[PDB]
Amino acid sequence: TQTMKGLDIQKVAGTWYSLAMAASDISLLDAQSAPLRVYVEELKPTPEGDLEILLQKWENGECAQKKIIAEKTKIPAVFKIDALNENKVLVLDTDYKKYLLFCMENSAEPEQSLACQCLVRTPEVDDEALEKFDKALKALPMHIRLSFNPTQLEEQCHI
Repeated sequence: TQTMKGLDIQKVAGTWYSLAMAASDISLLDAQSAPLRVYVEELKPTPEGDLEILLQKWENGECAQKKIIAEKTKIPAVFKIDALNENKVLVLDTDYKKYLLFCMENSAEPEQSLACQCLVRTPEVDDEALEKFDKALKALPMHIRLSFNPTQLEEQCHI
């Protein structure tokens, strides 16, 4: 468990770039159409305190815009993106203004499906953020890690 203490979810509002992403299984992130290959654009939290995510996911030969609600929980750094409320999104760490680390995990067999990202505010490769991402990662059963250059970060689906 790495989790962000004293997370003001309101301060994560706005634009983010999926600088890097890692997952427990290669097949979760290997191809463009892989199921956890998602690209965050914006985080819109509701006054309720729930969290709306605009993302892109490569879909029917097309980068597709998607909108998703992660529902809040008693834990402020932990949300539930609705399936059977099966998938938890945990915010591991953020400074609000440069980086944010999160992971998503399957409830049923956790290590079987776990993906995490290093989000940044700008399309620049932040060495500190990626350092922080790689040390949050040391402790986890990761088998695929991807990262993106500034050009790719300004393109839909990091293409």
